[PDB]
Amino acid sequence: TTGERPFSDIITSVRYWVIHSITIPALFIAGWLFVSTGLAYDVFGTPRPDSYYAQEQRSIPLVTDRFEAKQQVETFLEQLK
Amino acid sequence: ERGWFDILDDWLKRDRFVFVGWSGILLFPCAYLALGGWLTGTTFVTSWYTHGLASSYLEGCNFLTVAVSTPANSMGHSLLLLWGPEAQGDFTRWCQLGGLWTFIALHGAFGLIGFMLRQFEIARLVGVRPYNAIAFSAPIAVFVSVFLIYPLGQSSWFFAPSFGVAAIFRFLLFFQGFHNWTLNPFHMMGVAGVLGGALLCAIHGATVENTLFQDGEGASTFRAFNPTQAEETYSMVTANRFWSQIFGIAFSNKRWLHFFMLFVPVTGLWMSAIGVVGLALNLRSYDFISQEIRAAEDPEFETFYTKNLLLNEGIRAWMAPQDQPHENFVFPEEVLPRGNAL
Amino acid sequence: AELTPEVLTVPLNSEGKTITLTEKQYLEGKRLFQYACASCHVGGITKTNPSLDLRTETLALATPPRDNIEGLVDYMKNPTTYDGEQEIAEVHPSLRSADIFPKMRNLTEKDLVAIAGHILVEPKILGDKWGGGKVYY
Amino acid sequence: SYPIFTVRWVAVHTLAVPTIFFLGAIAAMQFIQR
Amino acid sequence: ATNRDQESSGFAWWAGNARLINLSGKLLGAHVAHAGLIVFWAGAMTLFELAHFIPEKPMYEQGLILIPHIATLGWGVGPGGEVVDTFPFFVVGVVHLISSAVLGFGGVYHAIRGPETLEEYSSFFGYDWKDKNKMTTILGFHLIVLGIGALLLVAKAMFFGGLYDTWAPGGGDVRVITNPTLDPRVIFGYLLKSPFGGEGWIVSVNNLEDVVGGHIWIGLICIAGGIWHILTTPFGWARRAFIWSGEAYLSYSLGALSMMGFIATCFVWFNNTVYPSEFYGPTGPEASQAQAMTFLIRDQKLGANVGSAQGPTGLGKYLMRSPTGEIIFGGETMRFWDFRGPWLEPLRGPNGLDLNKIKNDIQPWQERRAAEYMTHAPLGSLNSVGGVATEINSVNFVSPRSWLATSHFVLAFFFLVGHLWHAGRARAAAAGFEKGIDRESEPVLSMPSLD
Amino acid sequence: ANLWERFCNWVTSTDNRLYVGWFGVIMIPTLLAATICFVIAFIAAPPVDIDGIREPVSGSLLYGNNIITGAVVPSSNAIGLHFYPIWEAASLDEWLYNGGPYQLIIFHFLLGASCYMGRQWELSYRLGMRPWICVAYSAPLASAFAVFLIYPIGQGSFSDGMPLGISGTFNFMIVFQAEHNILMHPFHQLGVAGVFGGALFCAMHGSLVTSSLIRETTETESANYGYKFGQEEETYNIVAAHGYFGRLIFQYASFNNSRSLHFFLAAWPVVGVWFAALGISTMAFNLNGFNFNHSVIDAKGNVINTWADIINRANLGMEVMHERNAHNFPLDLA
Ligand code: CLA
Ligand code: CLA
Ligand code: CLA
Ligand code: CLA
Ligand code: CLA
Ligand code: HEC
Ligand SMILES: CC1=C(/C=C/C(C)=C/C=C/C(C)=C/C=C/C=C(C)/C=C/C=C(C)/C=C/C2=C(C)CCCC2(C)C)C(C)(C)CCC1
Ligand SMILES: CC1=C(/C=C/C(C)=C/C=C/C(C)=C/C=C/C=C(C)/C=C/C=C(C)/C=C/C2=C(C)CCCC2(C)C)C(C)(C)CCC1
Ligand SMILES: CC1=C(/C=C/C(C)=C/C=C/C(C)=C/C=C/C=C(C)/C=C/C=C(C)/C=C/C2=C(C)CCCC2(C)C)C(C)(C)CCC1
Ligand SMILES: [Cl-]
Repeated sequence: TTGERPFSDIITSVRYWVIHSITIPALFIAGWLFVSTGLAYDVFGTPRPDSYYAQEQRSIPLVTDRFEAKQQVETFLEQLK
Repeated sequence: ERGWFDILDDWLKRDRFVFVGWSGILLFPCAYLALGGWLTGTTFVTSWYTHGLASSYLEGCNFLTVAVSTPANSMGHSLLLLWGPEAQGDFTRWCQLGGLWTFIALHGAFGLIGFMLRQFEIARLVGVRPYNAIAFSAPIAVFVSVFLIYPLGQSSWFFAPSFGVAAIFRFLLFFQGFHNWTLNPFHMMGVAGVLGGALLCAIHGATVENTLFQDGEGASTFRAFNPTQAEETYSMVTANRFWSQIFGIAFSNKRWLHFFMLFVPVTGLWMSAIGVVGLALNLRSYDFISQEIRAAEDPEFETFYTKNLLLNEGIRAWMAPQDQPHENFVFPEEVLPRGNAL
Repeated sequence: AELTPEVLTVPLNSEGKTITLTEKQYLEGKRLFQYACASCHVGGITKTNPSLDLRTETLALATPPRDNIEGLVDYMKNPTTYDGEQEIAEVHPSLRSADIFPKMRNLTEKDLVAIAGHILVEPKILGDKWGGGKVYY
Repeated sequence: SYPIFTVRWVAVHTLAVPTIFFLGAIAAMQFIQR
Repeated sequence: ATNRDQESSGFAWWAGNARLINLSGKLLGAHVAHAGLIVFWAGAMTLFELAHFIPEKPMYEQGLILIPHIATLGWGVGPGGEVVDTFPFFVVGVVHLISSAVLGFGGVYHAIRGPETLEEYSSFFGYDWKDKNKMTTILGFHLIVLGIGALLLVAKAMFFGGLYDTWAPGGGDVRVITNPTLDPRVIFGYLLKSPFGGEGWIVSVNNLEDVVGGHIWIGLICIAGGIWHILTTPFGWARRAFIWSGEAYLSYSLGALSMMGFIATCFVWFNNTVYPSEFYGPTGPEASQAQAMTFLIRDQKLGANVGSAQGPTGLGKYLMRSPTGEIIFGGETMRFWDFRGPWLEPLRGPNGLDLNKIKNDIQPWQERRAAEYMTHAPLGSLNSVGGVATEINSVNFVSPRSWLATSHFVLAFFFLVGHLWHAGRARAAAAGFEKGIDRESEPVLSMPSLD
Repeated sequence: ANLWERFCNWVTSTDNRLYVGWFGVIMIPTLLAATICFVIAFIAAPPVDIDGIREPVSGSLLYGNNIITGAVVPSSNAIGLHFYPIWEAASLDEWLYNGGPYQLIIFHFLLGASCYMGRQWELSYRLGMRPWICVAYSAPLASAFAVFLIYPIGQGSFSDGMPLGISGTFNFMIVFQAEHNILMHPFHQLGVAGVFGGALFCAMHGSLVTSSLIRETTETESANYGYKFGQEEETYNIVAAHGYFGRLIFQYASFNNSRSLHFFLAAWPVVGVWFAALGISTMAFNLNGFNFNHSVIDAKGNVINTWADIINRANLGMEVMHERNAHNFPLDLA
């Protein structure tokens, strides 16, 4: 043994479950809300189902320059009306 | 001298549930970041602006089709640092430009270095020979040749493998159509090493389990072994006679047996890595010139070699426009190679 | 991009009257098309006769014209060859031949409009993919 | 008798805390409509 | 806790059911509880299928494997295989479901409540694996039951409404079987056919008179042998050839079930008589011939002389000769010329496909049948997208033939592995070395060296 | 000691340099027949009309092949699944044109290799061994059945069996991908886990045992001389191996029971290859890999491509080009 408390000891203890019957659901709900509030889209820059294309275009907004790539994406995002 | 260096050394090498060590300062952040980057990207990040692909659970992909995709071909071989001149410190843009890919590849490479340092470090503390670390050079040779050297020989990171299940399958098929990689003898040796390793794994496991000495009374034979017993738990002599009579030859030196089990898969992976170094430069085993001269002149001459090139040509023409969107390939229907009817 | 009323506005007849479908009609058209038609017409082609597809340009040059709701609803009642010369109910599913194509037995007039609407809207979404076959997959 | 906050405790939670958060995020995605 | 841990029994928990080998009373419970599981699934699955069943869609578009089995027996269907009455499907499901409770009850009682061993309680129900007379008697009882079961199929066919006959003149119908084939040259002639293309061994049975007459022979044979094995005990040549133990007996049955699973796999893949295509969808050979037929019909309507159209290779575009001269469909379906089916045979002459019948006698119902089977070819993805692997999503279809064949190959394969596992272990346990080599008596140390 | 008992004692004798046994009585002639025909055909056989379209493919060395391109070519599509022994041909020249040799080789090989599996059981019984080495061999054996027998049955022709050659193998794999999307099948994926994992654990076990060899030799000699065949004592320290590997990961991720360790080595690749074989065998009946073609659709209904759709593009190019002269109608149903 290496001195830490056995896992089977911990996870059958009432105190473990008093603590984790709150902390586990609270994290799950935080993750749910990260998506349901739409915040995940904006943090990572991921298109919503209605923002892959403009209404009549069918070309990909593909990045084609190295050092103006940031401006190119920003320009593609404006053109979504 | 018991200065701060030696006290730190004491704490790093404590016998705990997860050994840490000096190697752990490199290993643990880099492995954690590479893994967290892959999970973050496959859950939330798109490939729309680099590849024209959806690639995250957020977009509706499943475990087989999510990926952290390579950057756009226009990024070249850019490090794509978060603070570099492309993303300019903008985390959201960075994700959209493929910064997670170099992030995963580079933290992964240094994580692999850290793991092999860990194998050396623990081996020196326990007093064993470092052959496990020596064996781990083969996975490192694979990772470095496929994820770093190969794209570095090509036009950009875009052509490296992307980190995903179906993205890697695309990588396999691209290598058939463009490189004829099944024809390459360095791949062939790699195949031999991997399949022979799987073979040795199965046969040695089965031979031990079926030449066991009866060292207990239970019908479950696992209980009749003690880690500190001095005796071999199975009969080398009976195993050697069985295989000599079934197969013609057998092992007789158990130290050679286990070295060979190290040797075979390790040598195979190293061979495949060399072939991929060649493919970095398009230095392929694509053709047999003698076959092509005969077949150019004799339209009745057909082999499985010429048949497979036709398949490669189909792969190239039918996948290239979607797979390389920055090239803007417009192939009218009439130029596409097709057999009759299909 | 979004499924807008413009997208859902299609020719009702040959004289130029349009009708605007709801999203519910379009989605019902798609489900009923899959149920009764896609086994031969998946993606707008025709597996048992690839020369004839469901592109709007192809439907406009049928006789009588089939590029509008009324022509398509009439086709599903009493289909003809492309030149109008023959009635093919005996080999093509229709209400007239619902005894021998049992899946047509539980289609109502409202269903035919929805299927018709799906066939006319899909090319506006998919472009060349609709009726294009494997080349455009 | 035993400590509570060890290296093992930290290792367990750097993995387990984001996992649960991600599982909730992916659970929510199953109800997104196009 | 008699034999209910590793120390008493010698078997770890992951081989825990091996603790039952000499506890006939608990072993009875295990077997009866398990039969209840089988009967449960049969009843419940049928009800599920019925609940999810739309009578206007072909069965094979609806993921049905049990209702096709009931319909084939002649319940619920009429001409052409159309569903006229779903109540028999309801009955079959309900009665199986109710019976599983009886079996579940008996199994749970014998397993945990009744006598653990049966030898003290009843010498009729008691048995010793090594008692070759008792074992063949128990075997004889079950052969008689199986023989009765085969005669129930005959009774259904001849006296209680008949069977669905895909070959019946007029498109397929339920038909009473009045003259079942009894000529043993026909019946046992099926057993000596080659299993290769064009012959097909017993998979080639193609008419209900042979199917019914074969079950008459099998019923009599099973009943006879069952009486024989009650009255006799194994002969000396048999005594010396076998291992006589519970595990050995298990391994013989595993070998037998594996063999039967492989036969069932091919039966459902090739046979369209006892697996009618109206219910199960077309066979693979069938759908491929139907594509050739569909395009012969289309092109001929456009004015093509299909008899003389030379294809790109020099072989006929639509028609060619088989290696023995028969006129057959062209293209890659040349491999499937052994296909026989009711929609195709009217075009067949002594020499194979007849060009005069092709030109003049193709009826619209044949064009319909061929187009339907061409577009329900048994190809599709694991997530049930129908068609070739490169097809797009739209059609939710995998043929019942592909479901039934893939599952029974997998099951037959693992049952062959189980036979090897238990036959090898039975041999080693009987001889006394299944736990390892005795160090003081290692046989190889008493043998001369090889070199 | 009559002559039959004498023959039986020789056949089953544990003193023959190579064990014969009752399985060996079938194994030896069938393997010899398949081997002799394979060698002769590989060197000298004339071209073979594999796809039945009078388009013969050259497989042998004397007709323009090297070791990499050469093959024994599968028998004609016109034959389908028909039995074609030499005596069903009007002449040897006919038999050779139609791929006769392929049938003779694989049928004798599959028989011989099945008896090879029984022979492994049989010798283990004569030596007083446990019996399951032949269960480990059932996984490669099942794989040979899958590509030489089961796949032709479902597809209806031995011409879609795997060719007996190196480039012919690659052709078989590429067409298999076009027609069943095997990369997206979970049974092939389990097969990859079987062989990648088996090679991983192979080097793992090799390196750990090698790392804990007990010093028995000087530095100028091979450490292999520190082991003597038949010695009673183990040659390495499994406690030190477990001490190293337990600290590499954590203690409970490491085996200390050599028996369960070696069982795990046996089971992981064998089970994986069973699944690979069942993959080939069930895709023989066209239950194909996952199809996510056009699974992701945007708000308007535009297709949003995934990596699955890029795979599909590759598969289409394979599909439209394979057997370029053999299809007359639009669907390649078998
Ligand atoms: C079809 C599957 C099946 C069946 C019929 C059995 C049957 C049996 N097992 Mg086996 N076993 C199985 C699968 C099965 N097993 C599996 C998957 C494993 C691996 C985990 C094992 C591992 C195993 C071990 C290690 C042992 C057994 C033992 C037994 C026997 C005694 C069980 C007992 O005393 O429990 C007592 C348990 C209870 C009283 C709890 C509830 C049990 C009941 C039966 C639940 C029934 C619920 C049901 C819905 C009620 C319906 C009622 C309704 C019909 C009126 C019994 C005959 C034991 C044995 O051999 O004894 C000599 C034994 O030691 N089994
Ligand atoms: C009628 C068929 C049959 C019967 C009555 C037996 C009976 C027996 N077997 Mg045998 N066996 C069989 C078929 C059978 N086997 C087959 C087909 C195989 C090949 C796989 C084997 C391979 C086998 C091995 C390797 C061993 C046995 C052993 C035994 C003995 C102990 C069994 C036990 O307790 O398992 C307990 C049951 C379990 C631990 C559960 C297993 C869980 C399975 C693998 C899950 C399968 C997945 C499922 C199909 C789908 C997924 C479900 C999930 C999504 C929830 C017992 C006498 C043992 C023995 O030799 O004793 C003498 C032993 O070591 N069997
Ligand atoms: C003979 C077996 C068999 C066959 C051929 C079928 C066939 C079918 N089923 Mg049925 N079913 C079965 C048994 C079978 N089922 C059982 C045992 C149950 C109870 C669980 C059901 C309950 C059921 C329901 C509730 C439904 C079906 C449905 C269907 C249809 C769609 C199947 C599908 O999409 O699968 C998807 C494919 C899989 C899930 C693959 C499973 C992979 C397994 C886990 C691998 C196992 C390998 C092996 C056994 C383990 C070896 C381990 C090793 C260590 C030894 C298809 C006609 C559907 C339908 O259309 O109804 C009309 C439907 O809704 N079935
Ligand atoms: C093959 C299955 C099978 C076998 C071999 C046995 C055998 C036995 N049972 Mg068990 N049992 C079973 C299934 C079985 N049972 C089932 C399904 C149930 C729930 C109904 C029970 C509930 C049960 C109880 C409550 C008791 C037993 C007892 C016994 C013992 C004495 C029984 C006797 O003498 O009856 C004499 C024979 C008859 C009375 C003839 C019965 C004829 C049946 C009822 C009509 C149907 C016959 C026909 C073949 C059925 C076809 C069914 C098929 C379609 C599935 C004997 C060892 C007794 C025991 O263990 O004593 C301690 C006991 O008390 N059994
Ligand atoms: C479940 C069914 C079953 C089982 C398990 C048994 C089991 C047994 N029978 Mg019984 N028997 C049965 C049904 C069964 N029988 C039936 C239905 C009848 C009436 C026809 C008989 C009539 C019968 C007689 C007359 C005798 C037996 C005998 C025996 C014992 C020796 C068996 C043997 O050596 O087989 C081994 C099989 C052979 C030796 C056959 C020859 C070997 C050939 C070449 C194998 C070919 C295999 C090949 C793959 C075939 C494929 C299919 C083929 C048809 C094309 C054994 C206990 C013997 C005994 O001891 O009686 C007390 C005996 O003399 N049985
Ligand atoms: C195969 C069994 C089919 C099914 C199911 C459906 N259709 Fe069909 N369709 C099929 C063929 C062989 C043809 C050509 C008929 C001819 O000889 O002209 C068609 C044609 C049509 C058309 C006309 C297309 C055009 O003129 O360009 C339409 C509009 C059409 N089919 C519609 C349609 C609908 C709505 C279906 C479900 C109710 C349907 N078809 C099913 C083959 C098959
Ligand atoms: C990137 C980045 C970063 C990082 C981040 C991180 C670090 C993250 C992590 C993350 C994580 C860490 C996550 C996780 C997740 C997890 C998950 C998501 C899981 C899931 C699972 C499952 C789903 C399971 C399944 C299964 C299996 C697998 C088998 C068994 C059975 C079952 C079925 C259960 C930073 C900030 C630095 C910077 C920027 C960039
Ligand atoms: C021994 C043992 C075991 C096993 C057990 C078993 C296997 C049992 C079975 C059991 C069974 C097998 C049971 C059954 C039951 C059943 C029931 C209970 C039923 C009921 C029914 C009903 C109620 C019906 C109803 C209805 C109707 C009538 C109409 C239609 C609709 C409905 C459905 C509603 C185990 C493994 C656990 C372990 C331990 C030992
Ligand atoms: C119903 C029906 C029918 C009929 C059928 C029949 C009549 C059958 C029979 C069957 C039979 C009649 C079978 C048999 C079988 C047998 C077997 C399967 C055998 C086996 C054997 C063995 C296994 C052996 C072994 C061995 C050896 C070899 C050596 C010594 C030792 C031992 C013993 C181990 C028909 C088709 C008409 C139609 C449809 C329906
Ligand atoms: Cl064709």
